[PDB]
Amino acid sequence: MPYLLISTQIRMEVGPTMVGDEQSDPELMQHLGASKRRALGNNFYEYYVDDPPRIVLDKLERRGFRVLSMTGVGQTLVWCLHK
Amino acid sequence: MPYLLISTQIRMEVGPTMVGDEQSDPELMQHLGASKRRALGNNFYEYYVDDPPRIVLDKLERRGFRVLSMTGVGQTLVWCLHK
Amino acid sequence: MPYLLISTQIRMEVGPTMVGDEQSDPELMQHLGASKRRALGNNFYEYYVDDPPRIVLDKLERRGFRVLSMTGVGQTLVWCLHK
Amino acid sequence: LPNLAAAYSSILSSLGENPQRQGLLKTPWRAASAMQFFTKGYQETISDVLNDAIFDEDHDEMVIVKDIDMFSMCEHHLVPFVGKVHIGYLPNKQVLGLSKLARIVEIYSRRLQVQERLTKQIAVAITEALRPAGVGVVVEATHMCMVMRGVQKMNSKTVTSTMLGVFREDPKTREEFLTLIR
Amino acid sequence: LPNLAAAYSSILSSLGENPQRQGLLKTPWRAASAMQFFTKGYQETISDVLNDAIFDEDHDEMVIVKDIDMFSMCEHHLVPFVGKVHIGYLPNKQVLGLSKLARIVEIYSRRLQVQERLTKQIAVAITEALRPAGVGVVVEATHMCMVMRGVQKMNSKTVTSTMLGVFREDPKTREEFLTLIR
Amino acid sequence: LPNLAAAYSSILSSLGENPQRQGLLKTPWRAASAMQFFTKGYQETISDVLNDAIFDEDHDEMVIVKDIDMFSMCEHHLVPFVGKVHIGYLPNKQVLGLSKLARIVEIYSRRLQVQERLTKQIAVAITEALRPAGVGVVVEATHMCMVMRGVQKMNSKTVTSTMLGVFREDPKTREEFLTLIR
Amino acid sequence: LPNLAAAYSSILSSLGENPQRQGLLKTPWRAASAMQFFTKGYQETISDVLNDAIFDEDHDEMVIVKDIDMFSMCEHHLVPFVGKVHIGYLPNKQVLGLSKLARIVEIYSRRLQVQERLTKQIAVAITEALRPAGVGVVVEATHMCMVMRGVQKMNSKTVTSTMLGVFREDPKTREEFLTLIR
Amino acid sequence: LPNLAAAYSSILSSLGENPQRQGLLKTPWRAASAMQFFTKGYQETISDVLNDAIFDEDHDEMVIVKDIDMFSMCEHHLVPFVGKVHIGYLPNKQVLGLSKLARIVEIYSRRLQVQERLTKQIAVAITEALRPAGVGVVVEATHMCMVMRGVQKMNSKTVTSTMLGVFREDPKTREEFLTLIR
Amino acid sequence: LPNLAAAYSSILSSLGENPQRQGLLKTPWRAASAMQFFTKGYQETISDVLNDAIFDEDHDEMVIVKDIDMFSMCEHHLVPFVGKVHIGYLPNKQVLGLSKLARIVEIYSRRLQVQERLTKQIAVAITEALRPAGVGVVVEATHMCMVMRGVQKMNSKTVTSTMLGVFREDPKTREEFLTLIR
Amino acid sequence: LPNLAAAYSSILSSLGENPQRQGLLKTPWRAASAMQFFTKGYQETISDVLNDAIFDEDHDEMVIVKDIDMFSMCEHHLVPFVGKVHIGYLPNKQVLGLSKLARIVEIYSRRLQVQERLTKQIAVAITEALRPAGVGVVVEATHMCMVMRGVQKMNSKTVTSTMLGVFREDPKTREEFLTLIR
Amino acid sequence: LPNLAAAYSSILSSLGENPQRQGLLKTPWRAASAMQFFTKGYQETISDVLNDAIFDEDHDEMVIVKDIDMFSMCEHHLVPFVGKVHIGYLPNKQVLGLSKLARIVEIYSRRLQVQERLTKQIAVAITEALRPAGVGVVVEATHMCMVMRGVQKMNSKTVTSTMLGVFREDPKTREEFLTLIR
Ligand SMILES: Nc1nc2c([nH]c(=O)n2[C@@H]2O[C@H](COP(=O)(O)OP(=O)(O)OP(=O)(O)O)[C@@H](O)[C@H]2O)c(=O)[nH]1
Ligand SMILES: Nc1nc2c([nH]c(=O)n2[C@@H]2O[C@H](COP(=O)(O)OP(=O)(O)OP(=O)(O)O)[C@@H](O)[C@H]2O)c(=O)[nH]1
Ligand SMILES: Nc1nc2c([nH]c(=O)n2[C@@H]2O[C@H](COP(=O)(O)OP(=O)(O)OP(=O)(O)O)[C@@H](O)[C@H]2O)c(=O)[nH]1
Ligand SMILES: Nc1nc2c([nH]c(=O)n2[C@@H]2O[C@H](COP(=O)(O)OP(=O)(O)OP(=O)(O)O)[C@@H](O)[C@H]2O)c(=O)[nH]1
Ligand SMILES: Nc1nc2c([nH]c(=O)n2[C@@H]2O[C@H](COP(=O)(O)OP(=O)(O)OP(=O)(O)O)[C@@H](O)[C@H]2O)c(=O)[nH]1
Ligand SMILES: Nc1nc2c([nH]c(=O)n2[C@@H]2O[C@H](COP(=O)(O)OP(=O)(O)OP(=O)(O)O)[C@@H](O)[C@H]2O)c(=O)[nH]1
Ligand SMILES: Nc1nc2c([nH]c(=O)n2[C@@H]2O[C@H](COP(=O)(O)OP(=O)(O)OP(=O)(O)O)[C@@H](O)[C@H]2O)c(=O)[nH]1
Ligand SMILES: Nc1nc2c([nH]c(=O)n2[C@@H]2O[C@H](COP(=O)(O)OP(=O)(O)OP(=O)(O)O)[C@@H](O)[C@H]2O)c(=O)[nH]1
Ligand SMILES: [Zn+2]
Ligand SMILES: [Zn+2]
Ligand SMILES: [Zn+2]
Ligand SMILES: [Zn+2]
Ligand SMILES: [Zn+2]
Ligand SMILES: [Zn+2]
Ligand SMILES: [Zn+2]
Ligand SMILES: [Zn+2]
Repeated sequence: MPYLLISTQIRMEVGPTMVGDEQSDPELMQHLGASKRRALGNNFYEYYVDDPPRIVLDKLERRGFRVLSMTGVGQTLVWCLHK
Repeated sequence: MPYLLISTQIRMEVGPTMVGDEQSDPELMQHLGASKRRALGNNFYEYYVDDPPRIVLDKLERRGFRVLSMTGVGQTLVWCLHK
Repeated sequence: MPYLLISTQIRMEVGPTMVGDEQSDPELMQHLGASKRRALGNNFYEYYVDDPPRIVLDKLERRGFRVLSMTGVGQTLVWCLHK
Repeated sequence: LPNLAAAYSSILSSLGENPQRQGLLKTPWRAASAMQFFTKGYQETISDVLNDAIFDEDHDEMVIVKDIDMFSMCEHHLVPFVGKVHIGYLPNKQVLGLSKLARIVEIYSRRLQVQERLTKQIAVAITEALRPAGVGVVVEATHMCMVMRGVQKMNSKTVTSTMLGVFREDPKTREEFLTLIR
Repeated sequence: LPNLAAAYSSILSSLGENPQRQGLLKTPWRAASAMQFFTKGYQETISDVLNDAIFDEDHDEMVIVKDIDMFSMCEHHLVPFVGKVHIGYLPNKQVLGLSKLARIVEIYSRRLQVQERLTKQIAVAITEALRPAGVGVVVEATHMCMVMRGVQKMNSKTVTSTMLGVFREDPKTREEFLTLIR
Repeated sequence: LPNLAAAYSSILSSLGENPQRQGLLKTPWRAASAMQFFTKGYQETISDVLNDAIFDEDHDEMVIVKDIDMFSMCEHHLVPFVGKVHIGYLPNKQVLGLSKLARIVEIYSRRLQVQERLTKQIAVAITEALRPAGVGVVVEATHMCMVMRGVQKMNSKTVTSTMLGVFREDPKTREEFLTLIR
Repeated sequence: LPNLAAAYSSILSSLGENPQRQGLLKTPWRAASAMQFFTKGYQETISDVLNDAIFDEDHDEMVIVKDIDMFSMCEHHLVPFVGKVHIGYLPNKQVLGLSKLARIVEIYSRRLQVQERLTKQIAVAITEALRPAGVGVVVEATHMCMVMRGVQKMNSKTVTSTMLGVFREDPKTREEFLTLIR
Repeated sequence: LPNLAAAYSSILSSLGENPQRQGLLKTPWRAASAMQFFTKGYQETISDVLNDAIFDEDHDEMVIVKDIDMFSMCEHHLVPFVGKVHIGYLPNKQVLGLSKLARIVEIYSRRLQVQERLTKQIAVAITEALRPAGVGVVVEATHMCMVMRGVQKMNSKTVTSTMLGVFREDPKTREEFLTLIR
Repeated sequence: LPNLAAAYSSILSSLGENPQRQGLLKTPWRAASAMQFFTKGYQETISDVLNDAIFDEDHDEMVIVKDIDMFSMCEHHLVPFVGKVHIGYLPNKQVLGLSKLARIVEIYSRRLQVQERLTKQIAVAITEALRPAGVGVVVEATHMCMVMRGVQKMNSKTVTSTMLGVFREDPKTREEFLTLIR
Repeated sequence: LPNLAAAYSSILSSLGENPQRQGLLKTPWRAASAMQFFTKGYQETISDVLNDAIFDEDHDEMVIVKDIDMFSMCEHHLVPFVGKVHIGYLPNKQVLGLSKLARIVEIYSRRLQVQERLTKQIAVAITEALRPAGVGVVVEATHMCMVMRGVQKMNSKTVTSTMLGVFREDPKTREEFLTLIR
Repeated sequence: LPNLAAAYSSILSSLGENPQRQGLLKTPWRAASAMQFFTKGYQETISDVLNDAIFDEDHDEMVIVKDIDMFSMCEHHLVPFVGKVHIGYLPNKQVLGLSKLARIVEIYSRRLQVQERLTKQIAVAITEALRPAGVGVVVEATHMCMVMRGVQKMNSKTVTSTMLGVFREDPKTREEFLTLIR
């Protein structure tokens, strides 16, 4: 799985950071220290780390990912990483 | 720490500019001339410079950072810099 | 000064275009034909050209600038140019 | 009931009343039966109430049921608070009947409650019944333990508000719910 | 108070609750002190309350004090009823202060009452204090033992009305009282 | 004024304040000049105010001037009460100007008053000025010494009402005044 | 109190009154006790008032307490201003009781205040008590030092508004608070 | 018109203005033509206006024409006052058209008036036109020479009221007119 | 004043009046003094009015002063227009007093104005006084030169609106100002 | 209908229109069928409409049918007037059905009418149908030949009122009809 | 006019009337002159109406003129529809007078219209007059060809809405226009 998508809400200087969905890599989320949850009303699972999103981008570079692009949609800021 | 995130609000021709969070480089914020504060109600610290964001991008190039991408989310404009 | 920031409001087929702030290059704004103003209530000066933003990007390429990225924040569309 | 009927009998003797006069003869037996009406929600269950009234239809657009009247009993001071409940949901190929949305509220408001807990329990009970795309609940209420006794703000009115599903994720879905209820 | 604090403790055990959880620990001791606030009118007396505030002045024209808020406890079901009290009088060379007219109401509404009895006791307490030419009392109220439980008429609102003196004898004196309160 | 300016200076020291901070420097000299605005009615006189504006005309029909705003200072607690004044009269071949009816009120409300006394003094001041066939005065008011402090009835509003001349003798003349002001 | 009772005695002599008449005998001793009611907030403290009423619960949704009535004393002219306070917060696994939100206001409004300072102090007192995710405060008020005296705009009404936490950072969280209070 | 056009030209020079700027060039000639619109009632006559529109019919029951808008110029301060006119009459085998009742008002309000005189002249003009059994006229108005300048009571609104014929003699005929206009 | 007193004397002779009757004797001298009240704003200055009432405080949140009543004179037809002014600002470590915001309006509305020019001059006068982060001004008004004369639209009401600073640049700052004034 | 269809065809040519464009092709045939709807009351008769719905019952108490909507055509200008009809009667051992009271109005309002004649014809048609003890009719209406064209009073609204039987003889029977319709 | 006077004469004969009675004698000549008032907009022109009243000023902020009353004639059924017009524009260094905005409407509403066409023609007439940055037009109306005849929905009210310029391109410019008109 070469592509990877992380996002964060209201401010970028604080977590939590979304790092993956149902079909993500279980070893990679274990290296990032991710926990798994389902918010009420949602039909899907999601992984999250409590680190600020700058620290997660420094972890994911050591594994081999490079930031393609960044977007802001809504009140969310999304980074798209390619290996 | 290769990645770095700066942002500015309502207009881009005037400061102040956010330059970092709790775990940023203390020598790099000292070269930029940053001050540290916590706004009331927030649970986190942040660094800021009072310069317009074009002047901060000319400082950060002399240290070795290159602008990957820029986004606008909300009323904030975010630059993502990689060394 | 390698970096440069231009923006335009409600439509991209018509001006005026913002081209700089207080500390910009006086020869470069003179080549672009810029005028200087301060809107009431603002604490800062700004330069503007009345040309549509496609014509300004064709001027700034002949001087040596290349478009890094483009963003839309609010009702404003921002181009970031690097020399 | 005879344990409650003796339990209000010790209250009337404790306040300096006389339980022997004509007004206070049936007062132990009428007030105790009104305390089992106000807490009769515990013996009710979601499955017994919905009564197989979940209808299959391709209508995936918003349904708002406003001005539902609740009447609850506070559990710190045992003094009532009354108000209105506003419920809206996005059905996902299954529509619930409009009476069972107002009969769910009767289960959870007829208990000893706290308004923050009362708001959340209706929205979770609608989620587990239908599996919809999103639920919203707004509850307005006036607390008689703030109007009568204590601070005596006769005009105060606490509002609480729970959004689940795509009422929480989508901001253009919550701005429509808050407009039609007006 | 410790007899009332034990008296609500047998109610909480009788409804199927658990008195051990965090919401219901101080509930016997907070609700029992709120039942002595709602019936604290018995220890008050007219002479101690008026505080020598009866003023001598030649003003023999009508004085109406409207929108006084009362908050009483019914004595059949022990469930509150709230409302507004409208009082008007014709002073006979002695004017009473406007606060003591609203502090008389606090004596008689903070009891276990019935609205027909509550209306008459205010008007007799004003007659014995001032000896005026006439007293009128109108009390509007909503009974929670008709809204919450029983018949469930959420909009019903009983009005009672006592006229004494020349509000009863003169019909042109009662038609002015009923107009200015509007 | 310097005796009042020293007189609020001993109040600020008595409440535990500090008169040296920036908010409380000009507070003795600004509040004392506002206490001479609230009691400036004593230096005014009816003859100096009417200014020969009494007009001769054969109009013997009713004239009502409603919604006049008064702002008075109570004289038991020295705390304001505000309200509206409704004045009506039957001119007897002499009409008074509509501004001087509202400038009479400024004389008697800008004093230390009691609302029963305040009602009667306007109606006697209009009687002695015009000699009309009848005067009516209705004053509504909210007493901040009943809303803020003491009993804390935020909605209460005392109405007083003086009728002189043929507003008192004729009942069909008082039922018209009470209708047009609505 | 006897220093204040002498301090209003020099005011009554300074305005041209007579302190010997029946209306102004107890006026030094009744008005001075009403000036210690209006500034009794200084002896109160946040820790003594909250009374261990902070409840642990997983409800992270918005809680708005609207129409809280305040009654403050201005500190430039010593003349009251009254109004309504609207408070909303996002609890972070700890809910505060609805009476203590309205009893915090009684601490800071019962002082000599300025409305810009009064708005900020409530929102900081709620932040330090709960550590919530965000606080909002809206205060409407009518200044009697603009209505009675000075400019005499009887309809003017200043609104101030403080947002902290994620009411300031998130714009979709402030647009919900401003809608439910309506 | 050229005498009025020179007459506002000396006003503009007297207030410290400059009549040479773009706003005040046509101001002498536009304001003077608006002063002949506001006083154009003098050239109109009752006989020329009624236009033979008096209809013969056996309808002897009450006819009320409410909410007629007038716009008059005061004659003490030359500053407008605006309001509503309520007219009712009992036709005596001759009904007047509903437009001519509102076109009579345009004759007498478009003059320099005083509201007591303005009320009486409409009712006498209807009496001399129809010879009816009774006429009633109620005029509400707000005087800008009391709101803008002088006393500055922005809410005050004087009502005057003329009754002729059997509206004056019969009290059951005046109590019906005052009810249907509401 | 004697030049204006002669200047309305030529108006009264030009309309076909008689200046010799009792109503029109003091009309040249009373109306001319009311035209110097309506244009007395020219002799006032911002520095003399603010009176060193700019207070230093760390409150950087929104301050809205609504329902300020203005009363202006149009300068095309010399006929009044009245309305309400809504002003809001974001103070930048300096708060202005709430009376001086309403006393700025009295300077610029008491002139011969045009509503588009009247809106802009208040917002520039607040900018030069405080240097705030943003100013907003909304002015509603009814033009008597559209209601009385000309087109005769009695219900029309023009609104104008000036935003400066970050009320113009930020759209989430203008959507809050437009909500609290409602 | 073809004579009316040609009769609006000469109107469209006379105003300077073009009857050949797409909007005005079916305009002669659609407007002429709407003029036979507005005057279809002539072919209806009281006996054919009542349909033997007069019910025998011992109820001799008042029956009021309020807010009946009428829509009539004036017969001077051929321009509509719309309004509300209020009918009340005292049945004399024969009750009429509530639909036939509103279907009588459709007979007489769907004609070319004058409002004084329209009021009287309903009350006489109810008298001849039931023989009751008394009939009352109140008709409110807005005339578009006073709002659109002519005087242009957009707010005016003429009320007419017919009382027959013991609504005319007894004054305590007419004061009840005028109260319940409110 | 004599061709229209004969054209309503064939209508009155066609409905079964009698044109010889007193009500229908001047009905051909009064109704035909009212049909030339309702369609008198055709002889008016934009250049003749604006009358050189376009004023040069640096005010580039929003100007809204609300509650303009229109009164139009439908062109399918020749039956009126009435309503309100809301117009707002952004002037580009040229302000139009507030009367000429309401006198433009009189040109286009006094025709045979369709509401979709009526909305667009006002906004194009304002664009060609001023060249502004943006125009908005909202027209509410009640169609008497839906209330009286046909479907008979007495409460229905069609709204149409045209936005040009930067009211169409910018969404933050249209959300301000829709808020101030409320
Ligand atoms: N969504 C929707 N539900 C409707 C409509 N009309 C209508 O009766 N219902 C629902 O139809 C359901 C039928 O309920 P049911 O089969 O359990 O039997 P029931 O009548 O005895 O229930 P009840 O006690 O609530 O009246 C009710 O719950 C009611 O909410 C409608 O137009 N839309
Ligand atoms: N009739 C009348 N009474 C007034 C006026 N203003 C005013 O304070 N009063 C009365 O003055 C009385 C003075 O009461 P008091 O001598 O017993 O002492 P107090 O202030 O401590 O009583 P409190 O607890 O009711 O405030 C109050 O009861 C109040 O009703 C007024 O304008 N008219
Ligand atoms: N009854 C009546 N009085 C009127 C009318 N219009 C009008 O200005 N007045 C009165 O005319 C009087 C003229 O007052 P004045 O000769 O003492 O002089 P003034 O204008 O300086 O008095 P001010 O200070 O009250 O304005 C005012 O008191 C005002 O009430 C009106 O239509 N009816
Ligand atoms: N959030 C919330 N709080 C509630 C509810 N009902 C209820 O009484 N409370 C709070 O329960 C708290 C219990 O207060 P406490 O233990 O300090 O004792 P208390 O009754 O003597 O306080 P009091 O003087 O405010 O009445 C009150 O502060 C009140 O706000 C409810 O439904 N929701
Ligand atoms: N009482 C009564 N009068 C009516 C009705 N309908 C109606 O048009 N009228 C009157 O009919 C009269 C006819 O007036 P007219 O013969 O002088 O001619 P006109 O239309 O040119 O007058 P205008 O300028 O007032 O419109 C109008 O004055 C109007 O008041 C109605 O239902 N009842
Ligand atoms: N922001 C704010 N200003 C206040 C409050 N209370 C209060 O009196 N002020 C202001 O305090 C200022 C004090 O004015 P000042 O020193 O010039 O003297 P002043 O009273 O004679 O002025 P005045 O003629 O306007 O009454 C007033 O302008 C008033 O607006 C408040 O709570 N907040
Ligand atoms: N007084 C009275 N009349 C009633 C009641 N309910 C009710 O339907 N009616 C009347 O019963 C009558 C029955 O009318 P009908 O025998 O002529 O037949 P219908 O239904 O076809 O008439 P329709 O066209 O008016 O509906 C109606 O005219 C209606 O007014 C009621 O409670 N009281
Ligand atoms: N924008 C604006 N226009 C104004 C104001 N006051 C005022 O009279 N006007 C305009 O001034 C214009 C002057 O019109 P004009 O020179 O054509 O002459 P006029 O008075 O005879 O026109 P009229 O028939 O509309 O009254 C009017 O159209 C009116 O809209 C104002 O405060 N703002
Ligand atoms: Zn409680
Ligand atoms: Zn009961
Ligand atoms: Zn008092
Ligand atoms: Zn003050
Ligand atoms: Zn006047
Ligand atoms: Zn004008
Ligand atoms: Zn007509
Ligand atoms: Zn049609």
